[PDB]
Amino acid sequence: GSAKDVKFGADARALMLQGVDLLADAVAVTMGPKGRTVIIEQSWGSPKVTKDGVTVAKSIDLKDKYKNIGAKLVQDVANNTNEEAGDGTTTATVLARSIAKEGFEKISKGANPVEIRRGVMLAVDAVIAELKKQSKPVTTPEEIAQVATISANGDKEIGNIISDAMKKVGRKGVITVKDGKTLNDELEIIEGMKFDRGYISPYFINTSKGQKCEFQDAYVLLSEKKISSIQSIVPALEIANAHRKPLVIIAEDVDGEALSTLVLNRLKVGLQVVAVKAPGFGDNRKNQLKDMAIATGGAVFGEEGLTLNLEDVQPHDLGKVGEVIVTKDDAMLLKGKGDKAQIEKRIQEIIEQLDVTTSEYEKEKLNERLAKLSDGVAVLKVGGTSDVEVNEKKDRVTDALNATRAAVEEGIVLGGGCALLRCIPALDSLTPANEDQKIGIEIIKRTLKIPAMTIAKNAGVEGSLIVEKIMQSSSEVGYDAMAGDFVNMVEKGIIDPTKVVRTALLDAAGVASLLTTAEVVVTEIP
Amino acid sequence: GSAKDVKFGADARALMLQGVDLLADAVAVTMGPKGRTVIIEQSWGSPKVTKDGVTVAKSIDLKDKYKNIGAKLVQDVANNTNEEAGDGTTTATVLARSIAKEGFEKISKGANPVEIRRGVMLAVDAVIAELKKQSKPVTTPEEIAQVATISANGDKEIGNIISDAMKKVGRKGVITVKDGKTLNDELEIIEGMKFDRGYISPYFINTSKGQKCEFQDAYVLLSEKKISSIQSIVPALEIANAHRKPLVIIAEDVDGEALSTLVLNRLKVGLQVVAVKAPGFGDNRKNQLKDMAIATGGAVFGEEGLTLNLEDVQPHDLGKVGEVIVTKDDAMLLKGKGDKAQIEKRIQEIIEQLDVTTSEYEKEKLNERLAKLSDGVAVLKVGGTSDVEVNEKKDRVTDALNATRAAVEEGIVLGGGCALLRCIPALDSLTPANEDQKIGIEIIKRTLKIPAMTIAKNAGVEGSLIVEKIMQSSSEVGYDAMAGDFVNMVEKGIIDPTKVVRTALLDAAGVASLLTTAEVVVTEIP
Amino acid sequence: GSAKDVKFGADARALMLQGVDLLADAVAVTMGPKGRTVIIEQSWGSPKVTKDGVTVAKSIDLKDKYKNIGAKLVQDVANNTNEEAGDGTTTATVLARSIAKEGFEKISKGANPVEIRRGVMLAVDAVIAELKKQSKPVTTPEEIAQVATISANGDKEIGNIISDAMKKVGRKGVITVKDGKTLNDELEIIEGMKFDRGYISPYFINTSKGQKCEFQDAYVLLSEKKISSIQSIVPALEIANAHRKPLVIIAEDVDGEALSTLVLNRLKVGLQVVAVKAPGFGDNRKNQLKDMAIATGGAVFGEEGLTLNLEDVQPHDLGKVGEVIVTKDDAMLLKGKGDKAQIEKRIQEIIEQLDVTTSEYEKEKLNERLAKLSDGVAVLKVGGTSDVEVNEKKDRVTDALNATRAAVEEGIVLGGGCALLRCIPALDSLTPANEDQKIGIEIIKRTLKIPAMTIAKNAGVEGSLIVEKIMQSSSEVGYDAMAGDFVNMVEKGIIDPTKVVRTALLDAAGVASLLTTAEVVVTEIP
Ligand SMILES: Nc1ncnc2c1ncn2[C@@H]1O[C@H](COP(=O)(O)OP(=O)(O)O)[C@@H](O)[C@H]1O
Ligand SMILES: Nc1ncnc2c1ncn2[C@@H]1O[C@H](COP(=O)(O)OP(=O)(O)O)[C@@H](O)[C@H]1O
Ligand SMILES: Nc1ncnc2c1ncn2[C@@H]1O[C@H](COP(=O)(O)OP(=O)(O)O)[C@@H](O)[C@H]1O
Ligand SMILES: [Mg+2]
Ligand SMILES: [Mg+2]
Ligand SMILES: [Mg+2]
Repeated sequence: GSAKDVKFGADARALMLQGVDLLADAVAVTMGPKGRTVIIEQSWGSPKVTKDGVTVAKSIDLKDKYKNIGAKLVQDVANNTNEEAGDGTTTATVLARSIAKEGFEKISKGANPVEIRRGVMLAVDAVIAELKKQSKPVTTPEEIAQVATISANGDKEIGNIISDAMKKVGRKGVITVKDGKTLNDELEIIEGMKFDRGYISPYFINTSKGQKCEFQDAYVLLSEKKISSIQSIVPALEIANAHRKPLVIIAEDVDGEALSTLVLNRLKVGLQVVAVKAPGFGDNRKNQLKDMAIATGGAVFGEEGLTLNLEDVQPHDLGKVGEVIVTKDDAMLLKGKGDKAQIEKRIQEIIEQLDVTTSEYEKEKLNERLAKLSDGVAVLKVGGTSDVEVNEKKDRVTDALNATRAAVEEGIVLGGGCALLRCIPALDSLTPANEDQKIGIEIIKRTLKIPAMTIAKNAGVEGSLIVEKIMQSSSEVGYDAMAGDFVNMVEKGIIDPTKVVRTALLDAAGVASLLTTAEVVVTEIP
Repeated sequence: GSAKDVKFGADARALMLQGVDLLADAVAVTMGPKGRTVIIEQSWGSPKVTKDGVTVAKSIDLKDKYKNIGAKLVQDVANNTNEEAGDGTTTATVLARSIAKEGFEKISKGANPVEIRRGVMLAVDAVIAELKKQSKPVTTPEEIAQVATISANGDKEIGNIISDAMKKVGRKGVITVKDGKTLNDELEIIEGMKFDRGYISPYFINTSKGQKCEFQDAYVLLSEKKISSIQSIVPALEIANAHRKPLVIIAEDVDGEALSTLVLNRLKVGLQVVAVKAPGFGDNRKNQLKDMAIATGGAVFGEEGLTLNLEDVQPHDLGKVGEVIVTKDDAMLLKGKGDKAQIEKRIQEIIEQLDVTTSEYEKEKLNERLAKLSDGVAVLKVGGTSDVEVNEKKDRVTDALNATRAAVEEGIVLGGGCALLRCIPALDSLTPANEDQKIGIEIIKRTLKIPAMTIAKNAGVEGSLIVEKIMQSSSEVGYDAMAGDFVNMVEKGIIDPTKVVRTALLDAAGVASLLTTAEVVVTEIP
Repeated sequence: GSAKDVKFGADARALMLQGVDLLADAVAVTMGPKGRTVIIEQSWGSPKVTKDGVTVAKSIDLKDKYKNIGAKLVQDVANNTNEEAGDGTTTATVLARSIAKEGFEKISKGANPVEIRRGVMLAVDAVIAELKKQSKPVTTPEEIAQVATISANGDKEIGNIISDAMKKVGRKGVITVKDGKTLNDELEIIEGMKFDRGYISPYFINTSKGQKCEFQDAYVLLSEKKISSIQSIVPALEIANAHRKPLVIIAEDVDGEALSTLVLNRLKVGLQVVAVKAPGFGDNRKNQLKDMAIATGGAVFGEEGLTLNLEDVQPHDLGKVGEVIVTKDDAMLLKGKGDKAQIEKRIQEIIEQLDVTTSEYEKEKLNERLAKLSDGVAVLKVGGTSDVEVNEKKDRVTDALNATRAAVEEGIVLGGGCALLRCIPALDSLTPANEDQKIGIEIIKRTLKIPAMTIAKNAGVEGSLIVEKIMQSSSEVGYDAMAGDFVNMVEKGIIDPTKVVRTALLDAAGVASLLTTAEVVVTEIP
């Protein structure tokens, strides 16, 4: 209904590129360990002085509609990189601006956007392949500490606490980060579990910050079979309502009818309940549900042998947990105080079954169940002096933990933009179909130098000469910005996960192609 | 009572054509499988990046009143093409603009708009005749999948689910699409019925999105005869009100008084009851109501042998259904739970009557009742992560259903704009009355290369040479845009319903004539 | 969401420097004993005539965003100097402007900001080393009076009261400053204690002026162990809310659970409670809690001998104090009227144990234990003629207290600006790495005479010749400005703590580097 202003072709692409140029100029100065300083004017108090690319990026909002939406496009892409891999906002932004500007200048000469995009994406796939083949896995906790410290903007405390948590629980363990009311960060191992199923309907989310649902002292309903009837879930809801506690139900599949009833009941004020799918696809589902029932304390409803009907639900027949955190893909049941003697008996039964037989596939499940029932949940409470400080530190710790998980899962590569510099040689092997694909290959190859050049420039040195030396030098040493010398990157501690570099290059190429190939831009009149 | 600005003749037609030019220029870049990108500025969040022409068209609102109303004219015509055949908004828009601009240029030279319109519609009707001539009837489910997948803008999931639904239920079966709470689309066959009658009065509509009326757990009053007395419908409404369920009545004809009473009680807060014309007119009217009474459950009021008066209405004699969704022309009664033993007995009676005699006109009715009581209603539940996403997905799959129906109702025809490229030869057999009808026929034959040229242009190639090759080549191969090569069109699966092309050409010609012949344009003073 | 203006490099640093120049010019005139006069327009009464630089600084807000944020940066840095040392807002401001202007003029010639900052930091470190090298401690109450009078801008009465309070209590004793209704400042010694542990959660703060929590007639709960259960803190809270009196609890560590419960109880209107950590690291903690229990009157809950479970708390079993002041690192319990006979018995026991054996590390602790109970809190009640001039005078007395504590903590140096003048020979021994670090050394050595020059200029004389005479003169005399002659600076009275000079130089150098090395400045559009 609102009157629009419509711009076509390069007329709109130029303005969008101006917006992305302002964004990338603002966020480029903050890149590296020697990142420059940005002062953001606060409308209520003292100005905010930061060297963080995420804050600088989320800070700017342009007045021009076209510039603002180009900046918003690149900015949301960088946010996606940050939220997916824990790092890469500034790198994705500088790569995106490089690719977009080079593509715009090549297209304005009269080239084909589609062929250039094809060449750019073939180059990107080659680079990602080489960067994956050059990755190395983490083998020692010191590498975990290095990765966490780099991902936390050089914060040694965050790296140390994350490495300690991964030492206590495991590299593939369960670590969570909540707020703390004290003045120093504290590491706590508490009893809890986490399994690879998320909420069926995204309508129970209590918290909009991280697409989570947080509950305190929530009842656990277990039903290994489908809900028999409405008169079988209604008594459980009545019991939960009368017992002043929320409900967390886990079953096979609650999609069509009971899910609709729960969603419509969610609209009621004061009614809280979530649904999660059962963890496994066979005997693992049954034994994991038995483990959860033992750890929570209660009874299992719907068993083939016991034939316990959901209609005859009792307060003592449901599980109990302290804190519930359910996400889109994973669900966390925290502080489940069940029968300790029963938990010990179940542990004894599991360890007795461990030394019975091995099949190379079910023994992995048995070891996993032992780990879930034995290894606690690492909680990293974040302390500070005010709400803003605890929030910012919580975000930094969460992002560092995400980047550490990414390093564990895939591996690590040389930091400081050196990983993308060792990916240049493989662009010689590939051959383009036409001249525009070769133009895209050139665009990408003059782009992998941008992160290292930016980091060196922020260090104060003339980054062109440094990257020339880096390319001339061997494949194990690179340029350090803290010390200002070419050092062996791998053991100096300057390493980042393969995932962040992959995601940054992919996101940058995607948004740059979108910026250089968008034909019509529709904006509301100012 | 508000001051108007009035413009006359070409002075207003020029401005309206400027508006339609901006609309068609913005929506023309998103045409084909290779369609360019429109960045639509959202006022509250990130910009909306889309390649879908219906969204681009919905986005555009001009500031100039005359340009805006020209854009709105072509926009609503394209919307009617969409809502009538589920596909053809961008083609209708580009042909609209082509014909309108060509006729405007031929009329500014001093031609007669009436003679040009006559020639244009002569040409259009010839093209529609040849396009009916070249249609082919779908004969295999893979063609249904191809049609659904094209009509869904290349979504393979929509094509696959629609083909599975039309394999489970049938090509001319009952398929409905409803929202869903889960994260994936699930196909479900649910017991229901649908007949070819719609609500009598368009005042009971609960849903404004689609001229529909949705109910849950509704009563079904049946009276094969007419309502004898008002004291014969007041007790039924009293029972409905006291039994907390919305009545749904089906009589012969309710127009004069009972319908007026129902409409005046509709304005009461919380009163819900709809009337539906009796389904049949002969013996089918006599037996389909028995079928519905057996399905829902209860008794039939007004029989010629049972004399069951409507005054003695009882809660055990009315029908029951789960969902009632009635449209202007058709009505669906979903989840009618009745005596399954009675339904089995009715099916046994029908299959016994099947092998009794054959009349070549009543066997069809027998098999139709067999299918209505046997083939369940396919419901395609649509799930996602946000109300806007589930609404977009619902609209896309609904349009794909409409286009598949349009394909299985009249046939298919070569896609990619080649359908309108093999209708050009027909324009040489006709002969105009005067020179201006020849002018209009030239306009139309020039307009018939515009869809193929637009698709090729969006693919990155020079569409004129491609359409020259298509007209020089044989009558079975056309130009692909995903693979960028001349390929036999029918085998790969580039086919669209002949109805969408027919409707697009008719709609485009109508709005173009209305734009090049309107003489006075009255607009509110800004 | 707010649109921003983003400025880069010198095109922003220049405007920020203009802001800091306006701020420093306005606050520089008020520097010294002979400080000039500033009239500040009061928008409700008569203008405010002041010679005090903190009011002038806090009085200045520029209309331009970039200038205002440069001014605000230097303002907050000067405020930090004033709030962590009690004196040095104007000296820090003038040094900061000097360093920033000189760095800006050297960088605009083409220098490297990183290297200039490195030279500046090495120069500042050398200067601070020599400042620590030339500091002398306080040896008589006369010097306490001198430093208090200088830190109160010449007020002989503030110096006198602070010196008398330090004579009565001690140079390392508890002195506090509250408001009062009389017309003349009065000194009172009252019973109370203070220990080096502050609050655990910064959410109980009733006072927002000085991050304090102020209570009147508050109950004291003691527990030298972890809270047994919620079923033992609930009765405590019930007792506290039944006897119409707040609670002050001291424990071992209340961070995770009970702290969260006290914070959520802090969110209800009518509930007040604070928590403090245990005072000691061993036997000192136990005996200090014993002393506090005797001084407050009641019982100790949680001993290994008495085993007084926290589930049997009674009103006679809790301690009582008059006024409670809790800060971030310190806690004060004031007017705790316990059993005077029990306090005398405790004092007799302590003085009897003070003659058994000494160990050179626990006799000190015994002295401290006796002093906590024996030395009374010195409260300096401030009063006058209205509400605003009691806040003003209380701020002045508090800042003078802070500077006297800084003097009795590290030492004193030659006032007037000669302290920074005697540190000039330091900068002749250090050697720079390159020419830009020599530029930084020159900047700092030229900056080291700005305060003396400013004080002399405000006196009425050409300060360049005065500082030349001071540098040519012996290392014990310097220019007086209340007399106008070069006098022996040490026995005349003109001395300031080394901590104010050190903090001012650090703060000036830090904000000046920030100002001359900030690359991007983001402000909202006006
Ligand atoms: N000591 C160091 N020397 C060189 N490069 C470093 C050093 N520490 C971190 N880096 C590099 O800094 C880059 C990330 O920093 P920054 O740009 O602030 O964050 P982001 O990952 O959001 O872009 C990484 O590429 C990393 O390799
Ligand atoms: N692979 C393909 N090659 C060539 N044309 C295609 C292909 N897929 C779809 N098309 C054509 O695209 C046209 C429809 O696309 P589009 O313009 O987005 O929708 P609309 O039907 O609303 O105009 C149809 O004419 C169809 O024939
Ligand atoms: N009689 C005096 N002669 C010379 N200098 C003095 C005298 N009294 C105070 N000063 C100097 O004045 C300076 C502090 O005054 P002022 O600038 O008003 O406060 P601030 O410490 O906030 O800058 C100190 O450096 C001190 O040495
Ligand atoms: Mg980072
Ligand atoms: Mg389509
Ligand atoms: Mg002072």
